[PDB]
Amino acid sequence: IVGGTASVRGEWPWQVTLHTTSPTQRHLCGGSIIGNQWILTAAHCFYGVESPKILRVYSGILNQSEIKEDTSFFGVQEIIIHDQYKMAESGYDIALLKLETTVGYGDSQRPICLPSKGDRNVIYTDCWVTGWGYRKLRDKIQNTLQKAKIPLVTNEECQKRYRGHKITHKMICAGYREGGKDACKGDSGGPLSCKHNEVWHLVGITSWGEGCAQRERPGVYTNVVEYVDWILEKTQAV
Ligand SMILES: COC(=O)Nc1ccc2c(c1)NC(=O)[C@H](C)CCC[C@H](N1CCC(c3c(F)ccc(Cl)c3F)=CC1=O)c1cc-2ccn1
Repeated sequence: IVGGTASVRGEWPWQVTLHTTSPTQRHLCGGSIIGNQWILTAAHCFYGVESPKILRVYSGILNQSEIKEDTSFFGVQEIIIHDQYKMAESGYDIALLKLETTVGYGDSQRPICLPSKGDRNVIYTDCWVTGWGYRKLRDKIQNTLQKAKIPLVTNEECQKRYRGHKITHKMICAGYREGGKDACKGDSGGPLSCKHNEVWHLVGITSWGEGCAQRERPGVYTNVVEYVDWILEKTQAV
């Protein structure tokens, strides 16, 4: 996260850190708890991931230093990537991780509500992007989970900012015209969480942008409300 500040423990209890153990263990991407065996994240996170066996999901983490060999984690049973996904810039950048065991909810780890299909017309004015990503173009994964408040940008304005791309209604953009605050490397797959009527909703999934926090280059997020039926199809299968 560029231009953010340290989060307080328990502030974003749906936020997870997804680690890979191959070739060595490291943070790969962010993700959000949406159900007791389900993590919602970005499809592009899994480029070259040949098996869910190399993955570890850590919940209730503020600092990456809380993670050692003896730290508990959730194994991944299945990686579900949207069938239309080709690359982040073309959309459908969404994936589900089915966990091997159930998450016990508490004050350190609990799910975030998905947006309502009836709330496609609501205007979110209190949106935040979180993660352990870079704070600048050439940096490293941060120890402390960072947060930054960012305004949503209309599809029309985001399209003007990305001349050679097609910004679809399955994408949602966020950023300041002057830049300064944005997601960066290591934040992808994490949430864009918006508070509406005292309830937090998972509005976006950190997906891509041209560089980080540049003037007139908003962050591009998977527009979660457009995938609510896809999520339910995969998580509520008979
Ligand atoms: C010590 O352990 C490490 O060092 N780990 C480490 C280090 C670096 C990386 C990664 C892990 N993970 C990856 O490689 C995976 C496979 C994801 C690949 C894409 C990812 N991006 C690109 C787009 C993006 C973005 C933006 F820039 C602006 C705005 C918005 Cl909305 C965005 F979504 C954010 C972002 O996280 C990214 C992560 C890394 C390296 C390069 N890119």
